[PDB]
Amino acid sequence: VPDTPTRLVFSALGPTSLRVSWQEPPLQGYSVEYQLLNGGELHRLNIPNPAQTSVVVEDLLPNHSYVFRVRAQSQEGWGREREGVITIESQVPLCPLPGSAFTLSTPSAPGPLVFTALSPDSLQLSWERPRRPNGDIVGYLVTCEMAQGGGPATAFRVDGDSPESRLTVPGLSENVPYKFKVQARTTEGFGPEREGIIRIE
Amino acid sequence: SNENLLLVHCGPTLINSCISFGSE
Repeated sequence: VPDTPTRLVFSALGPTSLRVSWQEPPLQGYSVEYQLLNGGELHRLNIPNPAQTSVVVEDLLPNHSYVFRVRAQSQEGWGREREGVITIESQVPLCPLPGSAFTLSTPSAPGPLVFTALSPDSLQLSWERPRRPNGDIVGYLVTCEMAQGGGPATAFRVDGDSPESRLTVPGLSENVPYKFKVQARTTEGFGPEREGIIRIE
Repeated sequence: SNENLLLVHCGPTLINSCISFGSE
């Protein structure tokens, strides 16, 4: 049977909609199933072309937890699913970024990324502790790399389990977009990654 | 790709970030 998708990625597009994307290591296509974590009716999207690995889901309820499951299908049958639980949080003093009124959350991921540009070549990144880590938190791995590819990544190890964690990142070329990734290291392993791209102006 | 512009001296800025399960 088809392999399990190797990656499942979520991006909030608004308070009630998100993009779900996945990666597979021929196929008829994929199924994307989602439902409220507690008792909701099951919604299944059949994706007919193996080359389409993303879909937009709309009409989600704000501040409600949803479970998403993605599987591939072939002639030999359905493969195993990759699963993620996601909430889009929004209101019922920070720099008003477009899309700041809503954030994605999952229990084991670091909180939303908050960036402070300290100078043309330096910034500080901060994030809230995962609300429900799998095991106790030992620290965080933070990676920084040029978003347009090419160069190497820089990996910072942030030790400890503070309610809020912070990292100052120096040596950033001016006006260059950088991709940041944050994930918790726990006694059970690595949690989900939170990723975003910034550019210091 | 989505790039979030940061302004020096605007202070803490919440950006939109993706959550990924698994490995890239």
